Amino acid sequence: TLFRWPVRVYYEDTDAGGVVYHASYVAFYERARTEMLRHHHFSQQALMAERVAFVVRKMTVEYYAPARLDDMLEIQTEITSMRGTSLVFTQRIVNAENTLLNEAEVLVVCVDPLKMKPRALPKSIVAEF
Amino acid sequence: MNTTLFRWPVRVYYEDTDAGGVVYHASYVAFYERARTEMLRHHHFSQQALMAERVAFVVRKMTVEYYAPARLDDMLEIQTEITSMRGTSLVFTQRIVNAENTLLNEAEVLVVCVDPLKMKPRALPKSIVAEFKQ
Amino acid sequence: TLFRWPVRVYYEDTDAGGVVYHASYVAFYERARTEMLRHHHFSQQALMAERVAFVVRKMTVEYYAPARLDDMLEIQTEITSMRGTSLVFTQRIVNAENTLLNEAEVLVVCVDPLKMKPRALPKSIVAEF
Amino acid sequence: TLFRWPVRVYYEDTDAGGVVYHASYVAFYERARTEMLRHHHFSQQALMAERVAFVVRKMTVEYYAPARLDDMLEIQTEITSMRGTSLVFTQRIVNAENTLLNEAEVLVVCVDPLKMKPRALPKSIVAEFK
Ligand SMILES: CC(C)(COP(=O)(O)OP(=O)(O)OC[C@H]1O[C@@H](n2cnc3c(N)ncnc32)[C@H](O)[C@@H]1OP(=O)(O)O)[C@@H](O)C(=O)NCCC(=O)NCCS
Ligand SMILES: CC(C)(COP(=O)(O)OP(=O)(O)OC[C@H]1O[C@@H](n2cnc3c(N)ncnc32)[C@H](O)[C@@H]1OP(=O)(O)O)[C@@H](O)C(=O)NCCC(=O)NCCS
Repeated sequence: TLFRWPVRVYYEDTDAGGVVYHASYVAFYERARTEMLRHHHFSQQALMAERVAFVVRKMTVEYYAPARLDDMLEIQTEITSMRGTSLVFTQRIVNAENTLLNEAEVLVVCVDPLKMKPRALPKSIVAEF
Repeated sequence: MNTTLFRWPVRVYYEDTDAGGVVYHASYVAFYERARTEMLRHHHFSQQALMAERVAFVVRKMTVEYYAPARLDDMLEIQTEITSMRGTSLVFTQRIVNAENTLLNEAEVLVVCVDPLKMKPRALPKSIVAEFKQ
Repeated sequence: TLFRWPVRVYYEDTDAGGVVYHASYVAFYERARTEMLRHHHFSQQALMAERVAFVVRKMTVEYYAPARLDDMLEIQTEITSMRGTSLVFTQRIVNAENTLLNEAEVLVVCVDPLKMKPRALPKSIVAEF
Repeated sequence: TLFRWPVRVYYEDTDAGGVVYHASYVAFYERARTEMLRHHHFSQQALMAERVAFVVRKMTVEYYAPARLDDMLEIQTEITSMRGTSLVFTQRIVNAENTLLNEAEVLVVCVDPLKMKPRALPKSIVAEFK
């Protein structure tokens, strides 16, 4: 199921190349994942107060086309695969003209911070997705 | 393909950390960018200068594999090789190790040479090809 | 007239202390100024074609209380001063409980982005302010 | 005593205007303070042993001239004042030609990471600096 999250491009996100810095896309993707979780009632640091957190294990990003200042982007997020301790988010970004700017596949592993050891996924999250 | 490994040190500062107590995963991406830039600089090329010559380098595809976390005040070494080279693009193989030489993570980066103000692929400058010819 | 802009704290804005990095606040302030100008139909990628920009000349931030991950903040922004070439933004950040986290006074100069020289303010900006 | 710290400008620090994003300077200044303390063996490790953290109370930055991609800058840092639970950093940034790009005055409060209330400056710190 698809979750959509709007993102405005600000000066902070751009570089001297006249486009969005390639790492800023990575941050945009994280917000989208965060907001999708929130859409299913989750708060990631009150959730780390119960010592459960999410870390990125692997990420593959393809940049097809650039975003620019004040572009209103849409980040699209899906959970495509689920295992015992990890999640696979399939994500993509489009602009106002529905041009496909880029897309990412993010392997996220459920850990808990003070150990950051792979912990089994919370039972509630399994029920949701 | 000039195989020689280029090494670049990076100190982890507060700005690179998150509430999790480790380095933010996008900061690794910037660290990789810095090392590629320094590798180019070591071979006598400035991207600021190349910009006005209508030459820029943009990331087309990037794969990052996070094995182990970096923390505040760690002194890291970014390692950078060019493994593939084509007309308008080339492939970087990079990885990050800490002081104990623990492999923190590694990346493969596809960089494309473009004309920044029209954002279309262009042949790598001959002098850059010359430096990484072999 | 006061202008309000909501901002969500994400992982990207936090540091190892578990609170928002103080430079992230600076970025938040910039967003609000941009959105404030936008609200008066003053977009800045549109005007860079027009070779006109707003660069920060002086910024003073005073910090009182911290913000944490997933906090929904509010940036309050008002223009308090104006001269032929410059203008002053008075800004502050509060949290959901209306606690004052910090405040900033930002001096901004209108310049040409080519040689970066001080130009006089567009008579339309001084009009709607 | 003046402490110098080099900082290279990268793409990450720049914006679409072709110059360094004004917030990137704030981070540069912190690195320099961090490195200044490190020079006197006051590493984060040393601070945690004192259970001491440093937070910014007030900061005034003055932007005079822009830095650009590939500029090698120098951050110049000095402690100009020290009081009970705080101390004032005076910082400047110059380029390779020693042109003054911008400067900052940073009031830093000595806090306690438990809680972050004012804590008296460590004896070693007040003795290390004058
Ligand atoms: C690098 C770049 C110029 C390569 O141009 P290219 O020769 O068209 O390369 P590709 O064909 O492999 O691009 C893949 C697809 O994106 C399309 N594309 C390229 N530039 C585009 C643009 N400006 N707008 C919309 N689509 C674009 C391509 O047509 C292609 O379509 P298809 O595979 O579905 O048929 C282009 O992909 C690009 O601008 N990527 C974004 C770079 C970036 O911003 N990186 C982050 C900052 S470093
Ligand atoms: C996510 C993580 C807990 C995976 O758990 P895992 O049990 O090690 O599972 P994996 O099989 O994927 O391990 C991958 C490799 O990383 C190594 N590794 C994991 N944690 C390590 C550590 N703390 N120190 C050194 N190596 C470590 C593993 O040994 C493994 O290498 P190997 O083939 O020699 O065994 C761990 O790899 C990790 O912490 N990665 C970094 C996460 C991160 O910092 N992301 C950025 C912030 S979100």
